[PDB]
Amino acid sequence: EIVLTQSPGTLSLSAGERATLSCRASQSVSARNLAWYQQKPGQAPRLLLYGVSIRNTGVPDRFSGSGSGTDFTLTISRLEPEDFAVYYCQQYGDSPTFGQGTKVEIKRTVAAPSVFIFPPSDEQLKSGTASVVCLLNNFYPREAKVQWKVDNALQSGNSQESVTEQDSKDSTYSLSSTLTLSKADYEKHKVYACEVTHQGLSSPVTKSFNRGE
Amino acid sequence: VQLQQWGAGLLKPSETLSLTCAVYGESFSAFSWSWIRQPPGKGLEWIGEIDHTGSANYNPSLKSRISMSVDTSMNQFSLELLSMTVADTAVYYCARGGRKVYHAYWSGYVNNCFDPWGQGTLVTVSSASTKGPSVFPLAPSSKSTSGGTAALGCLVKDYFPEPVTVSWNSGALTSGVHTFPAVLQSSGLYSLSSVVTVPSSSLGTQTYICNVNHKPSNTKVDKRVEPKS
Repeated sequence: EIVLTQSPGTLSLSAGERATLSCRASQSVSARNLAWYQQKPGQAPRLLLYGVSIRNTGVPDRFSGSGSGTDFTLTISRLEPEDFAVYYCQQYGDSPTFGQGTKVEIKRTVAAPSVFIFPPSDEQLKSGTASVVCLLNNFYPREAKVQWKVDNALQSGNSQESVTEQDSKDSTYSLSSTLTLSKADYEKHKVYACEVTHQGLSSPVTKSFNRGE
Repeated sequence: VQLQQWGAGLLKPSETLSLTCAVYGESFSAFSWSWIRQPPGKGLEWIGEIDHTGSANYNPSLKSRISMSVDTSMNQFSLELLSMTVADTAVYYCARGGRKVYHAYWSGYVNNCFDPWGQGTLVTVSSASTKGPSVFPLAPSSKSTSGGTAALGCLVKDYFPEPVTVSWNSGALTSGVHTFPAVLQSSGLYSLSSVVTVPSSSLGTQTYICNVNHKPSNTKVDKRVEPKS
């Protein structure tokens, strides 16, 4: 019955800045029956504030809550990299409902990825499939390109990549790309190369290996 | 106060979902207990709650589909969701709610804000059968290196459904660990990789083992990762 709208949808701020999160209700929220939750990747939401302005146990003093009636606000005075998460407001004046959430992202200086390449295991080769993995470690920002070159031949359509969320400590991303080959095709070629293009790199970096060397 | 939950996880379409949450905290009587669900990459949705009395209130939208029950003898409460659809694919959470207060002229929930929560249970609605993962090592080069750091990992291949929990040395090392979100392969089986960056010197001296657990297939795997030499 009570609908909660959160603004903004996405918030991008540098460290040390103050963040203002808005919550708007379709109807008045009785008394001060409002709560804020912080949800980090791969984790259950944690109660941040209840009763509009009451700090939950274990919550840093930089978090503050205010507002009444139709308008509520959550404010983070001095942002930290660990404060990267999604934030939900909840009313419990009536039957419990949630806001759609406001994602808070961290801005930082450009960082170049550290690149590692991994051969498929001998154990996996018995399965008749070869997986070659390329790791891109701790780079900002996100836009990155990975090239698979097998014996000087560019590979398309046989790879997939996966990116982590912003790191809790350093606000950086990490990426994994897996090149999938059959055992048969994998044994045919010698040189497997991973080529990374990124903003932090002045020139593309290439990591490679020779099969059976 | 601790909350453990266990559930079917994988369900064919139109079947009922049954999840159970166990409260080890004590004070079972004190508070109402709620179920809350979150479909992947979306918002939280409150399903319903119940008291050891067994009185319960449900979300009006999900009405006629929700049952909740209480086992006071074992300090447990359960959720029943009828006729599951791919629409209902989500992570279902145990949570401690507000108190259920009985007064002279009014009966209600007060302070219905959720804390603490359970780790959650990812429920997948599909006709496809379950399958355990294969765990392969991502070996370090063993090269001289010009850099202190080295990277090693595990490749968890071909499993269904989500999720997989990966740890390193039983949680002894957590620093510099990255477990990537699973990718949906063409085969229709999930795959993921978990890596950790360590000092190059520790490669020879320190043992590295990733601990892969796949609950739906009850597979627990420990794989030693050492340089290829």
